[PDB]
Amino acid sequence: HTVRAAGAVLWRDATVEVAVIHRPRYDDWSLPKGKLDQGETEPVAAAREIHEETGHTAVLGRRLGRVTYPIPQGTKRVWYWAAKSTGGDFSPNDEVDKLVWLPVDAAMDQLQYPDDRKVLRRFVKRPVDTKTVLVVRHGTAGRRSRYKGDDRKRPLDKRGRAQAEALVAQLMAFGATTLYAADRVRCHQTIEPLAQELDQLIHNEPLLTEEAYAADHKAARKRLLEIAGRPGNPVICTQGKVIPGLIEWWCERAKVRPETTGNRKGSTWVLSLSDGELVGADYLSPPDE
Ligand SMILES: [Mg+2]
Ligand SMILES: [Mg+2]
Ligand SMILES: [Mg+2]
Repeated sequence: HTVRAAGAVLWRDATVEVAVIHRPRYDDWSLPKGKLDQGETEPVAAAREIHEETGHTAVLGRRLGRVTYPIPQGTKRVWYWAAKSTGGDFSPNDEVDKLVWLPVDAAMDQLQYPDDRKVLRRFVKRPVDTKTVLVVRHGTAGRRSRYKGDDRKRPLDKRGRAQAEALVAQLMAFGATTLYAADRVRCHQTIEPLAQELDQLIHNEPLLTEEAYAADHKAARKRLLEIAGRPGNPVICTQGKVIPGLIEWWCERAKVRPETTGNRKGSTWVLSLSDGELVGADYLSPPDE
């Protein structure tokens, strides 16, 4: 059995300070992390565990790596994110009796686990006050047909509609604010549950279908950057053949290493930007994988 968990470096502005917590169970000082509840994805687990353990609300940004260790049940895998506090206040709780805010150097000395210190070294290495473009592959939508036109009207199937529902919370954990979808029904349907949650329109993007991408790949790159440049954190739902071409191109020009890679239906690429430069590309599994 692998137990899945998520954690964060919770930070706020002064130049940045980060939260270290004390737990009486081990008398230790560590970074907030906890286990995924039923039906949760790692990003939601992180944000919930942060608010439970520290009393702060926060929006996740860049991913900061993974920690794996044995436990009596088997293995625990923990993924960490940088998380900006959006407010709140600590008070002693069941799991955590104290919390200190520390500049990074001091936090480095406070943290007793080498693995947390590694995570914190990832954190300081790149900017953390980032905006976030969220590139999503549309959910499962059955079989491809014989008819020309790339099944423009083909809808999500039952699993795909569920992936769409599951994505709402996951994408909300990155402070998603505006919505974009390639001119295919399945792409829109994948983010319509989020649109409902945010009560917002989805902007249609004919330049980001597979057809348009192959016919004019430069138009798509140029449009991806326009969207990214707009204020807010855009969600862009597109197709399998478009995603690798765009992400790989952007990672190579920015010199960004993706720690994981994939391209499954319902998966998300979290693209973190600082001053309009890509500083991160984080591949997340479909919510039901
Ligand atoms: Mg906890
Ligand atoms: Mg915990
Ligand atoms: Mg917990």
